Amino acid sequence: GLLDGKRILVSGIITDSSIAFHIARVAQEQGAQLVLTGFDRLRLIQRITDRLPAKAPLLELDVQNEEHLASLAGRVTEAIGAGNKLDGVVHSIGFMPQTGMGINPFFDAPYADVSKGIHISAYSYASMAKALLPIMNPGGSIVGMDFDPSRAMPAYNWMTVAKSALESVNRFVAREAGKYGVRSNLVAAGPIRTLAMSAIVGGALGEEAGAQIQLLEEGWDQRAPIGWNMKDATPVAKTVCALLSDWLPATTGDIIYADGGAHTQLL
Amino acid sequence: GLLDGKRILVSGIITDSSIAFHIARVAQEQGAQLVLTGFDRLRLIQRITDRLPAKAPLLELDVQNEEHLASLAGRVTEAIGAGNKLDGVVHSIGFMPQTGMGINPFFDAPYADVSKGIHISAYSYASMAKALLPIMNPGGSIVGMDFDPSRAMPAYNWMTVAKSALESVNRFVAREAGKYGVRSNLVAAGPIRTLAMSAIVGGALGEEAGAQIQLLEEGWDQRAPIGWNMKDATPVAKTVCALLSDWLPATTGDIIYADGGAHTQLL
Amino acid sequence: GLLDGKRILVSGIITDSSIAFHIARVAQEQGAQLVLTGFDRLRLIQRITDRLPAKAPLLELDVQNEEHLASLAGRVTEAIGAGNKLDGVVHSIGFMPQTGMGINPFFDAPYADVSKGIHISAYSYASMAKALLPIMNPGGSIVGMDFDPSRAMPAYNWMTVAKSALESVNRFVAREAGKYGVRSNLVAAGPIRTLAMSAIVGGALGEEAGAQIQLLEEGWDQRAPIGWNMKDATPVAKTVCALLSDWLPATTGDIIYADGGAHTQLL
Amino acid sequence: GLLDGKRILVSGIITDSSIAFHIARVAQEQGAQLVLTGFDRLRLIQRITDRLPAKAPLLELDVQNEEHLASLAGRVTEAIGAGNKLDGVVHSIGFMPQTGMGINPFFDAPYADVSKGIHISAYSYASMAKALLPIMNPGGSIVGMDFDPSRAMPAYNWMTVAKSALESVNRFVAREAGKYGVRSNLVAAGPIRTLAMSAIVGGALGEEAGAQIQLLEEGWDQRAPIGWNMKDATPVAKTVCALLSDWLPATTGDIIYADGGAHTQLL
Ligand SMILES: NC(=O)c1ccc[n+]([C@@H]2O[C@H](COP(=O)([O-])OP(=O)(O)OC[C@H]3O[C@@H](n4cnc5c(N)ncnc54)[C@H](O)[C@@H]3O)[C@@H](O)[C@H]2O)c1
Ligand SMILES: NC(=O)c1ccc[n+]([C@@H]2O[C@H](COP(=O)([O-])OP(=O)(O)OC[C@H]3O[C@@H](n4cnc5c(N)ncnc54)[C@H](O)[C@@H]3O)[C@@H](O)[C@H]2O)c1
Ligand SMILES: NC(=O)c1ccc[n+]([C@@H]2O[C@H](COP(=O)([O-])OP(=O)(O)OC[C@H]3O[C@@H](n4cnc5c(N)ncnc54)[C@H](O)[C@@H]3O)[C@@H](O)[C@H]2O)c1
Ligand SMILES: NC(=O)c1ccc[n+]([C@@H]2O[C@H](COP(=O)([O-])OP(=O)(O)OC[C@H]3O[C@@H](n4cnc5c(N)ncnc54)[C@H](O)[C@@H]3O)[C@@H](O)[C@H]2O)c1
Ligand SMILES: O=C(O)/C=C/c1cccc(C(F)(F)F)c1
Ligand SMILES: O=C(O)/C=C/c1cccc(C(F)(F)F)c1
Ligand SMILES: O=C(O)/C=C/c1cccc(C(F)(F)F)c1
Ligand SMILES: O=C(O)/C=C/c1cccc(C(F)(F)F)c1
Repeated sequence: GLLDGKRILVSGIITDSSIAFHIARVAQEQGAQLVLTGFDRLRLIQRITDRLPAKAPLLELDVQNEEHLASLAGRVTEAIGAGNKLDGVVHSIGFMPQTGMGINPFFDAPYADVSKGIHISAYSYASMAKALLPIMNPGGSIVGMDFDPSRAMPAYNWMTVAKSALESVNRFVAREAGKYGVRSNLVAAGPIRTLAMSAIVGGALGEEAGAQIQLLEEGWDQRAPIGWNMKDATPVAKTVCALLSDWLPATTGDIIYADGGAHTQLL
Repeated sequence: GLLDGKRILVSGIITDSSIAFHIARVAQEQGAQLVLTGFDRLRLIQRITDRLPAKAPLLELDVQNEEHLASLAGRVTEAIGAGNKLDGVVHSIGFMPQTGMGINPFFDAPYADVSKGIHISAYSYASMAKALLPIMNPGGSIVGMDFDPSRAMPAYNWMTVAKSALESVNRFVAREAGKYGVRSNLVAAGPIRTLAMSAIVGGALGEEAGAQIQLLEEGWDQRAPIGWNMKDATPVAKTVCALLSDWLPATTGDIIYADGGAHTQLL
Repeated sequence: GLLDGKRILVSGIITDSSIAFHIARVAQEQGAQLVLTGFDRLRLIQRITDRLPAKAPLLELDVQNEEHLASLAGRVTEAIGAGNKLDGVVHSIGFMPQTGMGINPFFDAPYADVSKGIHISAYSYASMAKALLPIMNPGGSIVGMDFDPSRAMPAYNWMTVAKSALESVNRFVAREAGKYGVRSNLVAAGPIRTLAMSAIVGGALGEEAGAQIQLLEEGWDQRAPIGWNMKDATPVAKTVCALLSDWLPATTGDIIYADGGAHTQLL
Repeated sequence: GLLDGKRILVSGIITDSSIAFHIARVAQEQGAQLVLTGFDRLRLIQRITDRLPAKAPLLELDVQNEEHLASLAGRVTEAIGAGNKLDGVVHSIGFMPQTGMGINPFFDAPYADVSKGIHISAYSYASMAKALLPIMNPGGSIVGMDFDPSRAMPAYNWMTVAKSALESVNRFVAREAGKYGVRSNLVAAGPIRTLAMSAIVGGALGEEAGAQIQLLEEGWDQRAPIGWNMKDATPVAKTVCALLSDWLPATTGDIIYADGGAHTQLL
């Protein structure tokens, strides 16, 4: 297995369509021993993760809760055993209030809403690294999930801004992680039909935002030289596992694009 | 004059070494009629701006104050006269609490501090555009001040993250401003010895942060094919005036580098 | 005038739809004294440039002719008078054999054809700088024409590769030009309906290449927050004049996008 | 093994310090069956590759020889057996005449020399893809070697321009390769002390070019958050193997940086 013997923490599972669910599945298929973290609905998350190939301890983590973060390392060590450390950390956490996405005009999002989204989607990447680097082995790897924000797009709005901040945060986390012999990188995925994404395309945030997202998705498969299947998160999961392995040992502070090549093509 | 007849709002003057002071001076030398905005110390700012070549009305603007923003357009129209609109807006506003810069470790900045810095340094670019676009003429231009955040650097820390967010915000403001026939762009300046910057180099945020900033400044002049004079903000001011003029009419959502060419060179 | 008193060489006029024709027109409107260079059809070019607002000497320059380049500085000094130097140089030269563009497959262009296109479109930017920098004044400016090659696109094919090379060449020319106090920059224009471009859209290089170019053009105006008029080269000409002026004095080795903002937007 | 059962062609071995030698070693350690290609000194190359963990057929390939390219697919199929196809292709080929590198001024390289370097270092990536894609399996992968050319640097000179062209070529090769279900990507390596590189640092291309290269190398390890060992090509080889594997299945037209993270950091 690509990850045989590695101990890896995976955040961000909420449904069976979560990108993190497929990261966890593939990592377990490749021999990794997982610790999972979940937010708010731990009963639901436990029922979801019961469908993974192997059992994994589930710990509560609200990345806005300073007490959850202060205790996280101790709770992880309790789960994997004293004297054992983590080899991998997966950040698959994102949120932006609906005022900062959708048909609500970009100018109408209040800063309280934007700040909450930047807290959860960008600052928390630094928060998790701060908490977990002291229990990470040399040669370890931290990976977060990104959506290419280098150009503006309709509807994504403030979530795009949060991803631009996350990319900048990743470059500073790499500086800190390097002192531990640990890499830090993001995977910029193409669009994936999660429950939330399908709801938006169905009009949950207004009709025009739904129409814009659908047009965005269609251009992606058209641009990608190898195509793009928004219903299949497995290529994204494999790319995360690649970064968690020892096979990209000189890459850090960086972004790997698991997007079909779409960002390399204009039309 | 390059800006003859144009009515331009300039934020961000606090001392005579403020980049915005030199923007205002050059704009007035080029025939623009200015409205100035200042934060908190309006008595001091008035005394400072008395040294500009021409008198200009000064309005109070704390970009974190929703009431200041809601009234800003009316106060500007009162200053320039009913029936007159703005042709230009200059955002020269930035702040990050010292916990997010300097020798305080990157991981030790609390999110309340980071959020305040992102509010003032990035979100407020959208806030000012929201307030002023309804009183801007077609062909108008909004310009904000940037510091290239595409790579991490020592000490800048969370302020770098805020600039990454600002660049993303600028691309969305351009979408909105375009409906008004208005351009939105940033000027990414090289380092300029403002009062705050000189204090940091003198050790105000710790000795190692001061040493890192000084090394950063020295490499800049070395890399710049035409050199870089951190004691001279006039080239930055002229570049802002270029974007405020009619001579870059097909550039928007973009970044112009007034940095000596340093960002185009590795060594 | 923006360029009053400046002596500026402009290459690349071949028809009245040439981007360089509009650069020359606007520069003369702004008070510049021009020297023109033309390739192969000097009788035709003279008849074309007779329609410019002011007379200008026309010199023959085939950038593949080492003898033309070796004599160019002397012929320019003879035209503007001994003791006078150039303040500006405009490179508006590009060519790629049809085997390297159009419906002919990317893999089918022979290297002899590609090499000729890279010679004319990229290496010659260095060739002209080598020839003219010794007769350029401090504070001078060299500008070349670019088409954003950061992503692949249909039909442009090897010409895209040549533009990627040109952008790299520009960064090295800036290093050399800086020793003379001269800036070097490119303007990346949106698509402009020159005679050659209209012929391609009409099917001169095959129907599918024509269809691809037309779709490329349409997406450009759609993406540009301020729109894009491919029939109007005047915004591109003004941006070149901006770089030729003294109003971007700290920008070199760089690229200014005169494209409506289209490259800052995904959809 | 990461590459068990895969049939992979590796070009570019000339000494035991060649990056391609270490690519081949690691690929064989990971179970790949190799076909090697060599240029000009096949007796020497055979003696060198005798030290690889497994025997591999060696075929002559001068990428400037149209007859070598026209026959290459048939010679590969003869080596791996009829009915078998390649799963991987490694382009590790580069050359620029000394007039285009070193202390010889950038402006003094004749175009004949530059054109030869661009032929070997950039066009040949398309040439090899044209030759080998018809005998490549779906899910296959083409990888070429890159050195980040996004900023100019001393001494690299025209070789930097060639790498900028190669990056553009890679994006078009991905378009073609996608029709075969094949990915195309580059690995941008940090500096590696090959025989040629050590000779340049020793002054083979002039003293100042040697001094500039040494300073470039030292800044690299300083910038890299995980450090950079120019004497160890193994991290670069592993990254190439990662791209040759099935673990980056949604990445194409792209660049993976195996450089210690140095390109993500300013100082
Ligand atoms: N779906 C896409 O198209 C796409 C593309 C690229 C990147 N991404 C990114 O991938 C990440 C995962 O998102 P997803 O698509 O799988 O959707 P998701 O809804 O399945 O996952 C979001 C996760 O964030 C977690 N979360 C929210 N608030 C939290 C908090 N306070 N503390 C801890 N966790 C919290 C959710 O509980 C949930 O598990 C996100 O960063 C997302 O931006 C998604
Ligand atoms: N000095 C440099 O080296 C440099 C380089 C590039 C960009 N910049 C940017 O240029 C901008 C101007 O900074 P400066 O260098 O001239 O320093 P400065 O201190 O002179 O200007 C900062 C300005 O921000 C204003 N400000 C702070 N909080 C505010 C608030 N709540 N509301 C309104 N205004 C507020 C200050 O009052 C002050 O006028 C900043 O965005 C800065 O990041 C500076
Ligand atoms: N038209 C567009 O859409 C567009 C967009 C961006 C950039 N550009 C660039 O702008 C430049 C000008 O092109 P244009 O669009 O105006 O088309 P054009 O055909 O009008 O200009 C091309 C010029 O190149 C010159 N030229 C060709 N071979 C030459 C040689 N051996 N020596 C000297 N000159 C030679 C032609 O004679 C001609 O004057 C080109 O670099 C082009 O790539 C064009
Ligand atoms: N050494 C570094 O620091 C470094 C860094 C990044 C990338 N690279 C790239 O890695 C690649 C491999 O270079 P290297 O460092 O290992 O040096 P090298 O000298 O070992 O390899 C160069 C190879 O190019 C081959 N070659 C030259 N002309 C050829 C031709 N006409 N046909 C076929 N092959 C030809 C040589 O025979 C030789 O095998 C190059 O593309 C190089 O630019 C090197
Ligand atoms: O980060 C996230 O959770 C969302 C990612 C995403 C998914 C589908 C479409 C888009 C769009 F905005 F590009 F349309 C974005
Ligand atoms: O945005 C600001 O106000 C500060 C900009 C700045 C000034 C001098 C040095 C640096 C450094 F961080 F690069 F060193 C940054
Ligand atoms: O450089 C040139 O002369 C051509 C530029 C150009 C003009 C119109 C369309 C396109 C396209 F390839 F994007 F379609 C390119
Ligand atoms: O591509 C190549 O073969 C050379 C790559 C290389 C190796 C060492 C140093 C440098 C420098 F130019 F950055 F110094 C480049």
